[PDB]
Amino acid sequence: PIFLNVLEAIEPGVVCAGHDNNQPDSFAALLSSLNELGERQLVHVVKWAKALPGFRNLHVDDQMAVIQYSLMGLMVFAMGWRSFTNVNSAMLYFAPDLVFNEYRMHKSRMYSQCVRMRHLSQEFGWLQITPQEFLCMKALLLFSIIPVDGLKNQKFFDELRMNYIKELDRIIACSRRFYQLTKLLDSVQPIARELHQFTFDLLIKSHMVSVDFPEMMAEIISVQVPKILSGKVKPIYFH
Amino acid sequence: DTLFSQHY
Ligand SMILES: C[C@](O)(CS(=O)(=O)c1ccc(F)cc1)C(=O)Nc1ccc(C#N)c(C(F)(F)F)c1
Repeated sequence: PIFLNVLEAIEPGVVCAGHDNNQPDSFAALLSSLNELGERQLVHVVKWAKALPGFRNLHVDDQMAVIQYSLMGLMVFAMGWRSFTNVNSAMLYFAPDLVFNEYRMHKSRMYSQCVRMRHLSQEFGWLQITPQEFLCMKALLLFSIIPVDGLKNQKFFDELRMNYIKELDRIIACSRRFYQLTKLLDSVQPIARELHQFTFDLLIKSHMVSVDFPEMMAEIISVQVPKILSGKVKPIYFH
Repeated sequence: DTLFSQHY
């Protein structure tokens, strides 16, 4: 199985947040670590994406755009899978050193979104999703959000997306399975959008609440994320 | 230009 060989080969390993677990769970502390973790995971997502079958076919600018637009959804989906496999969706396993219990969920002021992410993590159990299904679905999430006006080379993107859908169907090769996985994929987007809204608001008030953003995450939040919140860049839903 | 494009 060549395509699956490649996904398994390129899958990022463990990323720590650098969180100081001896300090008390404050909002500013938890946040500052999530932001640092997000940059660390983006560095890995970029190396991953660059190594995916056909990805280098995209215009370079379209490569960078799609990674930035899809980063949140990728991180949520992979986090839900880590949660499932590590702690049976009991808690949110952002990183080995940043595991959220309920108190954290509350302290982070992200409780409603945390609850949605835990529900997603449970879906992985409720659907019996396989490691191979996980890997194809995650590869497809990179190709699931685009400018309503299209990419620089939209034809190349559509052809890649089409082939990743086909790989997901070949890894299912029942039509019930496909309905359910496409539905699970769609459920990522509303969570990512709420996180993007929370993230943008947090960055605007970050000086007031003492939350630290690495420079590159600041730029992404101020340049890319408002395209999504303004409706210029939108998810491709199946349903 | 952009910090991301320079990372990329
Ligand atoms: C609050 C924030 O730190 C913002 S951020 O990571 O800087 C970010 C900034 C810009 C984006 F386009 C996407 C994400 C965040 O969402 N962190 C974060 C870090 C790790 C993981 C994981 N795993 C997640 C989540 F997706 F799982 F929620 C979220």
